Amino acid sequence: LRNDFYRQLVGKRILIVVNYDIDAICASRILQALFKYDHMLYTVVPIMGVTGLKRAYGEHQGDVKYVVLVNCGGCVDIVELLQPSDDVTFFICDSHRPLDVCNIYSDRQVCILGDASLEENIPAFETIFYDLKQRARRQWESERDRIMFEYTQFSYYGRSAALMVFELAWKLSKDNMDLLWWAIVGITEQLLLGKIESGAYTLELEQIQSHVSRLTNKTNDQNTMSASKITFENDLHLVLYRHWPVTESMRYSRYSSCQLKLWTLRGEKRLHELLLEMGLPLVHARQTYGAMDLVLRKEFFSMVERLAEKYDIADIVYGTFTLSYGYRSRYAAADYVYALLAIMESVKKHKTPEDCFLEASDALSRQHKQLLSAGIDQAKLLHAAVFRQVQSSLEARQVHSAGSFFYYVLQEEHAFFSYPYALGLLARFLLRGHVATSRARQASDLPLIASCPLNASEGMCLLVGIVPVREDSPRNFFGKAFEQAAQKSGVALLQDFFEPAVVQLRQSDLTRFLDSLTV
Amino acid sequence: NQQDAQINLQAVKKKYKEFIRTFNEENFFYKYRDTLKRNYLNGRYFLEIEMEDLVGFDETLADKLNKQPTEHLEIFEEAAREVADEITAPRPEHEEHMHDIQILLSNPTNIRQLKSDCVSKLVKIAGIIVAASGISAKATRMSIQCLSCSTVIPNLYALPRKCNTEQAGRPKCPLDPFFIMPDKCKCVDFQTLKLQELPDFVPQGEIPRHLQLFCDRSLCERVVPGNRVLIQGIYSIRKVGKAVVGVRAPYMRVVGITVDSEGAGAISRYTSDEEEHFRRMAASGDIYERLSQSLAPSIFGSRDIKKAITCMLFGGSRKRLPDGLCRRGDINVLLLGDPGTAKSQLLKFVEKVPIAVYTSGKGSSTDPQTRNFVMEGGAMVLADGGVVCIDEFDKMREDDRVAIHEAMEQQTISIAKAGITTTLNSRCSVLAAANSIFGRWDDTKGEENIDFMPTILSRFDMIFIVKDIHDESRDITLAKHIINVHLSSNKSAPSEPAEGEISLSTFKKYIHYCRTHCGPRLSEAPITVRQLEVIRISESLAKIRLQPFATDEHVNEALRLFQVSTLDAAM
Amino acid sequence: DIATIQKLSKDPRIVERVVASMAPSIYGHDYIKRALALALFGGESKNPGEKHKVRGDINLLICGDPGTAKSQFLKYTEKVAPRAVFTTGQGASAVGLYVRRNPVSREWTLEAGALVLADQGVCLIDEFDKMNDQDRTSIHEAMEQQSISISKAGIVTSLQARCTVIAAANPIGGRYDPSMTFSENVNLSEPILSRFDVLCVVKDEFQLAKFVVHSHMKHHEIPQDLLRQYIVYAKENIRPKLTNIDEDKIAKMYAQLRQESFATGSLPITVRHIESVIRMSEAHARMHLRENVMEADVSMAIRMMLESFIEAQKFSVMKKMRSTFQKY
Ligand SMILES: Nc1ncnc2c1ncn2[C@@H]1O[C@H](COP(=O)(O)OP(=O)(O)O)[C@@H](O)[C@H]1O
Ligand SMILES: Nc1ncnc2c1ncn2[C@@H]1O[C@H](COP(=O)(O)OP(=O)(O)O)[C@@H](O)[C@H]1O
Repeated sequence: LRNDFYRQLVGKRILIVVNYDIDAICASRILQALFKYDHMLYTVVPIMGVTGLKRAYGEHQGDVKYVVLVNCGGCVDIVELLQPSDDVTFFICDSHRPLDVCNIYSDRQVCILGDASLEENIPAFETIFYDLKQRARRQWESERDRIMFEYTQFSYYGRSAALMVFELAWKLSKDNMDLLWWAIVGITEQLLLGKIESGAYTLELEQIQSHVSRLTNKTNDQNTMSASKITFENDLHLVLYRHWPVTESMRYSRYSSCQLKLWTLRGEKRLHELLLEMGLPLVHARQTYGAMDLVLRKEFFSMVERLAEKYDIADIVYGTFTLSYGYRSRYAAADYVYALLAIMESVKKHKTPEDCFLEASDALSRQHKQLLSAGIDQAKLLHAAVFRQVQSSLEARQVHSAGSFFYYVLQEEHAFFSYPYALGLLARFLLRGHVATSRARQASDLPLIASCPLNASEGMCLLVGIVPVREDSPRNFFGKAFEQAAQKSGVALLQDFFEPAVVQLRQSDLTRFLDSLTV
Repeated sequence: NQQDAQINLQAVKKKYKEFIRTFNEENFFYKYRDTLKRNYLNGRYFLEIEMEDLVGFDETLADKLNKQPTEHLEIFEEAAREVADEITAPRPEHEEHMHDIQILLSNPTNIRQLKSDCVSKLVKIAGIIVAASGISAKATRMSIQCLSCSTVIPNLYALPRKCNTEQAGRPKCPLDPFFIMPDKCKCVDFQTLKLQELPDFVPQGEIPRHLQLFCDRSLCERVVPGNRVLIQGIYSIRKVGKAVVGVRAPYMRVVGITVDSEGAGAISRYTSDEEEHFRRMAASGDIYERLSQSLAPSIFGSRDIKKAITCMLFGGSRKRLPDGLCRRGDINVLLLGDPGTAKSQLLKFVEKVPIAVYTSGKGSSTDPQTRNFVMEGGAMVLADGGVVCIDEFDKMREDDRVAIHEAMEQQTISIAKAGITTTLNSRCSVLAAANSIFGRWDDTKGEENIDFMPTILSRFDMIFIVKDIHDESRDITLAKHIINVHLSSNKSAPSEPAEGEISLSTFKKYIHYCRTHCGPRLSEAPITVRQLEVIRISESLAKIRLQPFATDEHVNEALRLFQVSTLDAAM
Repeated sequence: DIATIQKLSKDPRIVERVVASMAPSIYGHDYIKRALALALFGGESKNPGEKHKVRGDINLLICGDPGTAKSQFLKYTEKVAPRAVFTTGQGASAVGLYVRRNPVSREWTLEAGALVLADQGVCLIDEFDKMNDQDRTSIHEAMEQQSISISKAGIVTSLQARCTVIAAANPIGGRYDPSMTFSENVNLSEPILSRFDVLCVVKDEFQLAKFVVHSHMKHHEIPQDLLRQYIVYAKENIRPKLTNIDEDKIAKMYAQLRQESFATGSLPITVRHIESVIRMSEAHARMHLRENVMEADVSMAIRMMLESFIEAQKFSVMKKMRSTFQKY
């Protein structure tokens, strides 16, 4: 509840828009507007790491007390870090979810937007910030069965960033259909069960539906061009259906690749033998869907929904949205998020990251739409430069087992991969390839680790983490796992990024780090 | 007006016209509508469109349109005129008369993919232009005395039995008293265009096939050979049938080509920050000897003597006189020596660094259609402002060695195959390259390198010889100037970092300003008659220091470069 | 049927294994077994930046004798190669090997050059020295500037040259010249020979007779029905490059042997005399799928230069022997 707090927001302020995410601009551009709505001038932040926290804020030692927190909170007993707080209020809407109870109380300088049916963490203040010696430790450890089961076993993230702001705002006589699209941006940002879980997706089939299947404020005369409100249909999050031909999906898609084995040949013969059953032509299977003839393009999903029932891929039907403005197009919300990462370009100007952040935040406007096309372009070639290591690897087998996980190392960087999060993708593309498919799953379901050649930043062995698949919701030990060798030895380690699952070693102090970390 | 489907009218009736009048979003800019206005800035009489905006309206015309565009694009013509002619005046008070128009459309394909199935159909492919004809003729209508009706035509028969010199009583007039009367006629253009397939789609073990094309009105005078095209046309016909049974007609026509902009070459046919780039380097008086390590921007040679190029590319000045002569503004320079010195690849680069052609000897060098004898010409083609540098003078036939004597010392050109006299000339020049007899041991002695004439050594200037001189000190260096120069094949980028030894394209336009301003001059002021007759290089330095003027002996810097040459013919 | 190649055909023992099956006619002249073990085995683009496309051609010949095998010289490779184009030389060679850009109108036919057909193939030749110079103009600059020039016709066109040159010529004025120079052993030109790469020579002074009669009594190792696709792999797969390993040594091979072997027949030493080497020193890894290059493949390449070259110089013949057999 901020119906009482929001109305305090008239004085000076800052709108931090926190460390790297799509969630940021989605849940802020709304309010970079709303500030001039209340006749408030706005002020924003490029953040890349907790690095950025006080090298930016320390430049601003004031008392501007209407303050944001997103994507952080798993940081410090935040007065102990943000000590220049005397009564300076903060406002949190963070997704960096599992927070310590040091940070809520002293309940002047924070606001608790936390309410859940999980009441399991109460005496942590009655244990840590309160703690004869023997029994104190008896409590300490026998309840750290639960407490250290928090914050020393795994980590995860929660819910939206401005769906709260939607919940505030649909009451305030605001129906920014565009901003509902922005909400969907934030949805498939990380609520995609392909990335991080919803589960209740199947019951948000009602939620925003009931928001807008309610609402057609022009229920009788809605046949105009601009800003026609959006419409629900059961659709895909297969890779980039729209502007490239079917065969590009049928190649560059994982949920084929995990179930159909496409990088090899029998994938292709088998594919053809299904395009028989669809009876689509081959030219027509190699022109952009928007480019093809029509009745095939029209009748596509009508057949594909049903007579894909039988062929090892059960989970291609999803629930999604898609729209245009006028007559140039029909965009799709899922045909955007893979464009989003395209300006996340890690060039060696020092200008690129922040100014590309400004560019992206300039992007989600209807007025600013030219540039997005170039992003789509880049994404396609990225998706096909994936292969630039896949078959060379999965057939050469760079794979390392290395005990009770699987082990990978790349040893040469890509300008493609200076931007880091490729390191998550290729893992999630290829463990399928051999380590899942040429075997039973018994050697398949373990997570994986991925070196990161830093050919540009002097050599620092960047990393990200991975789960086993088909049991995803069981949170990542990697939230902790890599503290192991850090805790056993510790070796030039940083946790400079917002995220737990991210680290930075030295170029050549990584193997003994492993042999420590093997366990 | 069979309005169930395939109607004769709907398009021009209300539809395509109204699509035009619906192509409308605010700012009051989103128009397919004011386009032609700014076409009417001149009377261009055309307009461009898409193939994926109709789809922004419907899914019903896209399939109906692409099938029979031989009809639809003239429906669109009629819509165009009957809409646009509204615009000459709001109400009836301005019109000279209307006129005619054009409409222009916009996934590629190839030539070995399109056949009997792909007929009466519109296509996107891409190729490479070859050559094509001129601009002749075609009309739409005219009439005849006999009936005097505008001879309506379906396609861009011959008045059957009705005569119409007829209703005069009885007296009849069968079998066509039809003298076609073109003074009543209309009029169109033609070119008959042409393509070659890619260099990527198996012309190797097979033959490269191709086909012919066909244009109409304003799209000629647009395209010349050595270009790269994308297109949309029609697969259509010209013959009839049922030729051991029925072999027949290939061609296409045009609708709306889209050509290429290939990168950085084509400042050829169709800034001042770059002038700031130009001039602040010449503000430095350090170009004469600085760019003596630039013309070979990445490898060794001519080093202390490359300064003598500063005069030639800018040249001297074609300083005409009141009297007869048009002086030798063109002036020539030489090289000669053995192979291995990178002498093959150096001049290979020089074509990359103004305009010319480069090989040596017999390889430039002294139709079955519409009965006209073509003659593509001589050697001023790419060299009249362009100049050349070539090997194999004596290594060449002596039939095509008169021309050099006419070309070069004077451009005394003429023609005598048929009976007419090309009185051609040029501002052109050459360099010579060599693998003739015995090099440095020859050059000091007398005069037999060329085994026929003493003339040569006539109207040429600096004699700078190519050698592989034994120098044990420089042996290891050019033993090491050669590996990674070759190996990794890597010398691309870091030559451009130099101060002014850089940026080949910038250099190209540096020069094509530098000489290209006016005919600057000099000031007041062993020294023989021919060496002298270098006076033209007295003129040079005012383009080199970019002066108006200079005196004799500061520019006898070149004499320090030429006295190097004089040791060849010292005595 | 892949169990042979990946285990057997990438060793340097293959210059016996392949040489076991290289020229199944007689034992003779074990050099060219090594040579043809290299000869179909190269081709490379590596066009540099800003300069041009540089070089990927091979260029070979031997001077034979009437009675040698300079006719029966080249047969076996006709069937096998990925590309092969054969022509016996003049006697019936034409100039078609005159294009005004006058496309071949109906029932009018005029022809043009076969060099682009089997671009990245070869010209298999006897009577090379017999052909006509105006054809030689086309034949030359393919090998020099990777292009050739149609001469002052309607078009001055070219013809693409990513390809290789081989031949089987005959001597000049007789049979064979001694270690006396080779321009006079057979009368080619020099500036055509400037672009030439590989050599070997066949004379004979005094097993075989029992062989020949056994072979005349035919009353009636590599597999034969694949052996192309390995050479495809050698022409396909493995392609490393490197910096100067120790080839700075050649500043001596340049300077010393320019000047120790100074004045008998000792010009023909160049960087193109080792650009020739560069084309095939790499190719040892085309054979072996090495992915790198050491002085191992160097010394064997020098064993080819060491052996081909010594015949092309005056009968002061030891000039190669002490000077380079240490590098054997
Ligand atoms: N100083 C040098 N710097 C770079 N390359 C050189 C040098 N000297 C010789 N070369 C080599 O010589 C080759 C060109 O030889 P070339 O001039 O064609 O001989 P010829 O004139 O007999 O045909 C080039 O490929 C180049 O690698
Ligand atoms: N070293 C050799 N190895 C195998 N056969 C040889 C050899 N030397 C000569 N011959 C014989 O020479 C014959 C071919 O002679 P040939 O090549 O036709 O002479 P020419 O080349 O002048 O026509 C063959 O039948 C072959 O048996």
